[PDB]
Amino acid sequence: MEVIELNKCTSGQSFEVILKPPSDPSLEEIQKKLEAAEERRKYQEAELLKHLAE
Amino acid sequence: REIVHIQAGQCGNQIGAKFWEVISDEHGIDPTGSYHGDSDLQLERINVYYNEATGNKYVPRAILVDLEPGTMDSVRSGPFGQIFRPDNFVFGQSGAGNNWAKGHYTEGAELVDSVLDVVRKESESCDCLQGFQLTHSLGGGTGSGMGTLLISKIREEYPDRIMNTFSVMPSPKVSDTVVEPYNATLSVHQLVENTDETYCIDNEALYDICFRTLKLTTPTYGDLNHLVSATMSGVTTCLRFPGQLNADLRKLAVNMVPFPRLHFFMPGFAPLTSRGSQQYRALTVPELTQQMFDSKNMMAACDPRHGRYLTVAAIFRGRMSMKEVDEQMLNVQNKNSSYFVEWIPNNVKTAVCDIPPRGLKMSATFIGNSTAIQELFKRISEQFTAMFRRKAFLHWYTGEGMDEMEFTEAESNMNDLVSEYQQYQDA
Amino acid sequence: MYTFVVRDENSSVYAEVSRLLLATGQWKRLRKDNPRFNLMLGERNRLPFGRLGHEPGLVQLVNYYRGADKLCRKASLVKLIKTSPELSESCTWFPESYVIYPTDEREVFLAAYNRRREGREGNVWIALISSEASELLDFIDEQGQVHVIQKYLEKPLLLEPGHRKFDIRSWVLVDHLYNIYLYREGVLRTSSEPYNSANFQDKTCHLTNHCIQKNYGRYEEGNEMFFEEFNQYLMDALNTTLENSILLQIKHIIRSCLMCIEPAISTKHLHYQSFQLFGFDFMVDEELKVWLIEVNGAPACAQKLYAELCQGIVDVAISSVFPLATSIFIKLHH
Amino acid sequence: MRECISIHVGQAGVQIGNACWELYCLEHGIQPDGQMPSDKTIGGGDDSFNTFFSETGAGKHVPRAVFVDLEPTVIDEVRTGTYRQLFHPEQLITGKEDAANNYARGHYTIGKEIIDLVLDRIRKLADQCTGLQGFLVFHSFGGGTGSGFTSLLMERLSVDYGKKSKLEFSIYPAPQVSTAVVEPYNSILTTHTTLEHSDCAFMVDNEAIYDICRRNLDIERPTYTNLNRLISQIVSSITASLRFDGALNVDLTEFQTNLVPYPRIHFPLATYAPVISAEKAYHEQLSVAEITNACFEPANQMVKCDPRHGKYMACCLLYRGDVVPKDVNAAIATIKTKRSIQFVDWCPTGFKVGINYQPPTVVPGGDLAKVQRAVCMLSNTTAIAEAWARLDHKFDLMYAKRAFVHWYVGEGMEEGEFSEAREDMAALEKDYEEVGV
Ligand SMILES: Nc1nc2c(ncn2[C@@H]2O[C@H](COP(=O)(O)OP(=O)(O)OP(=O)(O)O)[C@@H](O)[C@H]2O)c(=O)[nH]1
Ligand SMILES: Nc1ncnc2c1ncn2[C@@H]1O[C@H](COP(=O)(O)OP(=O)(O)CP(=O)(O)O)[C@@H](O)[C@H]1O
Ligand SMILES: Nc1nc2c(ncn2[C@@H]2O[C@H](COP(=O)(O)OP(=O)(O)O)[C@@H](O)[C@H]2O)c(=O)[nH]1
Ligand SMILES: COC(=O)Nc1nc2ccc(C(=O)c3cccs3)cc2[nH]1
Ligand SMILES: [Ca+2]
Ligand SMILES: [Mg+2]
Ligand SMILES: [Mg+2]
Repeated sequence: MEVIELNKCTSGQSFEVILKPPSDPSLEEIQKKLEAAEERRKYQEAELLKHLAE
Repeated sequence: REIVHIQAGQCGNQIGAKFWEVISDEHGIDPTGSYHGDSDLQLERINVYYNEATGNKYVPRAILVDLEPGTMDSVRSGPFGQIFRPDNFVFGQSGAGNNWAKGHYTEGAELVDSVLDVVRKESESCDCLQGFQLTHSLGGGTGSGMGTLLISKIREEYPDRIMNTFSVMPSPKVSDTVVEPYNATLSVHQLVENTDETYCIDNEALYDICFRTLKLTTPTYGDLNHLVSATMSGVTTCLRFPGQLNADLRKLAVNMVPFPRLHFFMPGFAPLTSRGSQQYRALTVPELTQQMFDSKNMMAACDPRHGRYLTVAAIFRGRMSMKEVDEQMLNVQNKNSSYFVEWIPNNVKTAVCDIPPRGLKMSATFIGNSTAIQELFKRISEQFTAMFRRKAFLHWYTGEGMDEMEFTEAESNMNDLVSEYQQYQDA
Repeated sequence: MYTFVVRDENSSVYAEVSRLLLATGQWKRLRKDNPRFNLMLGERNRLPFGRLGHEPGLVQLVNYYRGADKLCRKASLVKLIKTSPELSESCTWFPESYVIYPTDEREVFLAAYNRRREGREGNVWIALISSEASELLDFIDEQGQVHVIQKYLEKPLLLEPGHRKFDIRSWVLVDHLYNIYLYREGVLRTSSEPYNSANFQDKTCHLTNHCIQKNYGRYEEGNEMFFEEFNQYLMDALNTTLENSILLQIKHIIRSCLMCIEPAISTKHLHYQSFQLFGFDFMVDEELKVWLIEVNGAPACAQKLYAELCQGIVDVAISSVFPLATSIFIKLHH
Repeated sequence: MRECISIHVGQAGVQIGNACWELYCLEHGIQPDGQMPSDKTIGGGDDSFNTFFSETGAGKHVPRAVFVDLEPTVIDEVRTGTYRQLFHPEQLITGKEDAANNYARGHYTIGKEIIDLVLDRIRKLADQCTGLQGFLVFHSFGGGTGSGFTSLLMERLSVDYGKKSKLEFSIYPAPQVSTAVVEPYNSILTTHTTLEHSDCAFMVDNEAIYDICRRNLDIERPTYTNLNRLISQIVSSITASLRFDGALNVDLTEFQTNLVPYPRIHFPLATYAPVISAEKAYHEQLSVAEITNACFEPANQMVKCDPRHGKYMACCLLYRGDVVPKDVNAAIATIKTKRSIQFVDWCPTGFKVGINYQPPTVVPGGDLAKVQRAVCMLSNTTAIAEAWARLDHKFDLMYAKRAFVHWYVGEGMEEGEFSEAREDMAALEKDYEEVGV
């Protein structure tokens, strides 16, 4: 029904029509997570190498 | 995205040579190593399996291994024998006498370092090695025993590289010696631990196909190997030619292997063709699809209806309607959705390559990860036990330093593998 | 060979349907959680509509309309009626009703309760059946549930012999094309007790579904009078037919309810499709005027009619979508 | 003028990035060699298109874009493509081997080795920005790079650019055009880690785009090329307000303001119309009413779902072509009376409308026919939660058997992250339901 905030220009126009009214992690923790996973990889790799050594 | 190829033993070198002659033809490479083809599609990924030689020759990234020179001399005098890098021929003289212990512990141990030197030399030339592949049988001594020793040492030096095998399983129907179940059982546990993919190529199935289907009354190893090289060409089409799929070995394995130990695949191929015997009518897409899911095209001699598919991959080759491929594939599944696990959504995947293999206007290669593969290992286990009960033929092994305990362990971890397959079949 | 799953084991109707499908040999049953189905005979609560129609190369069909619960709940039906211009609020075939919550249109209800307190009238109501507003409202406040207060039809049509009360149940099938099919066979769920005007907690007297009643089986086997008999009665006793006196209104009411919610629930351009069987409950007063009592989204059938209805469901709702290698329905045209 | 940096991650992100930048050039009159004959301010300026392009003294207009893939095949096709001159080498970052559809490999293993390099190349773009708004990030859910590296990138961008806004264009996984099976894992994992770092995310389900291509473009088996050209049109419709003169959605911040009242629920549904085949020899041009009404047909949505059974929180209509406010309102009035459109009680029932007079540009030789008027509707409906439901169910099926999990654990990820991610998704589905019913 009610058309509001109509703005016009050469490229086009915009407006709003209303039908009815209503009724973070730090760099430290990031680099620690990445390095904890890298350790787990290196631990798993060492278990494999030890197993192969046996 | 280079792949390093290794072939060990008599069987390994014979199917390996066959493989290289098949894909060399597909890439337009002659036995001299010179490219003469008519499509750039043949050369776009030729570096995966071939090294470029100064004076534009292509040299297979292949390492040929044996404990006796017999079969490798046959290779060197073979059709494409001269295409291989001469330094990559690594061989002993003593042989392995169909003895896993000789291949894995004594004779093979003496030669294994020399093989690794060549592996390393080929790896250091790779811009980015994506993995290794090995051809071998499990029933002999070199391919089975030294091949798995090789795999163990490669995993030590390259712990983050993909290792895939095309492994020929022994069968009394096509049998050299009685100790094949011993060698196979010892080898299977090595494969459970140190490969990402093992294509279970059963000599029983290969025989039955040549006999019952290809109507060859007395099939040779040559007839059997025609099926193997045709299947290996299909399994690696994905990697050798441009198309829908450009996954490296690791990405391929990730989507096929839900559990680390259950990586033994049932391969298949359609249409089934005997060598030389031309036939002129190409298959319709419904014919391709129905055959590749039929047990008679399976090369593992397991009944897929006796298990459930964890994952399935199918590569179609040739000029065809992929929409029609889509419909026939989803026909087969939706018809038989009780032979596919329901806790891995969309576990049946398809791809097409425009380039058909030599001799066929269209073909399809099947790769099934089924729990029905346990029938193969149960079969080997029964034959193992029948002899091991009486400790028969064990002196061949104890004479090389092995203990009965190592057999008992091998027996046990294959029975674990069998039961592990049973666990997911009833899920 | 088509595939289907069953996620409601206590459905009298679709247990029958699934067995009919199997006996065609062109339908295979999968187990509950297999997503590769063509047909889903779903559960009645929390049916996973959001997961339907996302399996490539599989036409999927479900035996329930998403959103149709707004018709098949008493609180919702009153509000659906009351707020929809197509029906409301001078809707002549739906009893005067109000939405009541336990401690809403409570104040609105007593404004009506008063004026024929304030002069002339029957002022009996129902949720319990009473004549005193206060007696209902704290019935309602110690249930817990949300209840509906509806005008009680104090002048029902009474069957003779017996001076009995009854309600009519009609079965309506809506297919994936939103065709509205009325099953030609309805049933009168009669009271075996004679109707008692004065005292209202008689309830055997005033409530007519075939649970309470089990004077049972006195007049007709199972207190269920079918259409052939009821028609013959109307001809003999009232000089009229079931078609003219009652069925025209029933057809009018069914079509009007389903046309209202059609844009809200239609699956004409959806990635999956729906059909659904409804049970419309009607009430006839002594002047042969039909009133809508309620609608059930998961109705059961009468025992003699299970074979016919469920076969009808397979023919026009399921095989219309998945074909195989005079009609028992009346199509309400629109 | 305030600048916007585009970041394209993995195969999906890169190829869609290419399609979009191609379309951008055609729309702004920018040639493949970077020249823009209509730009009279040589060597610089602060026009609206400068939000996406910077200028060299030689007059070349270069995309404020960075391309990143853990494998070189796709980005190499940018290096040698028809728009090779458009970009400079330091915008294109490639690895050696990819994440193999493994989130853990994209996030932890390979991601750690290249994250600093990417941030450095991003920093060099930000240094040429007088006033940076933030980032538009393109990627798939299913890829190991698209899921894994993106979530890590988003985390670091929140660190290095705390007050900047970040928007996502995310490709939701569809079995019809995928040969992967682990994508439900990667999707849930990347959504959980990225959720707090993204202000607004536009999901595009390949299933929906696929069927639109089949049904309306009459392409029997749609390729990525077909899919991407269509996707680029939608993306263009969404970003046009940042590249052209206007008053609606002129800032990244306005996207949250206009479309996202509740932070976690920042996944607006996009619907686009009309999609007409270029091979259609005779087409009757559609009116404002016809294309606006088509914004409420599920068959035109980027994600198949049913908005009738949800609630709206916001709704924007973005028109391109011969459209005037009168005909929009006349269309809305009729649509309101004929369709089920329910807003949440704490939001006004209304539409924010933007009109750009220039009709949609089509790629020469593409599949899309030129039309006199087009519209993209951006609506924040709870009905898009159906997509999370589908995904989470597939996740649950596999994870109960721990299928494929060893691949992730083997790259250093812990099993608990699976359950933590799944619980966050469980919370999200419940947020949607509280708001929605
Ligand atoms: N719409 C669209 N989707 C794509 C495109 N390329 C890949 N996808 C989808 O993305 C998913 C696979 O992820 P990719 O983006 O290819 O993988 P990635 O981001 O490169 O990550 P990795 O390859 O695992 O390192 C699948 O669901 C594909 O359908 C594309 O060009 N367009
Ligand atoms: N407004 C009214 N006036 C008179 N009688 C009424 C009435 N509403 C209901 N009744 C009687 O009360 C009974 C119970 O009504 P209601 O329809 O709520 O029960 P119900 O929910 O079990 C029907 P169904 O089992 O088919 O869903 C009806 O059988 C009808 O006989
Ligand atoms: N399919 C196939 N199987 C073979 C071939 N040669 C040998 N075999 C099988 O391999 C087993 C013998 O192993 P073999 O390779 O000869 O022993 P090795 O040389 O010591 O490794 C037996 O089961 C044979 O049936 C062949 O060319 N093709
Ligand atoms: C040498 O090692 C391999 O070739 N391994 C391998 N593993 C594979 C798994 C799948 C496919 C393949 O072709 C697919 C078709 C459709 C989906 S995947 C091809 C594969 N090749
Ligand atoms: Ca300028
Ligand atoms: Mg031999
Ligand atoms: Mg990639």
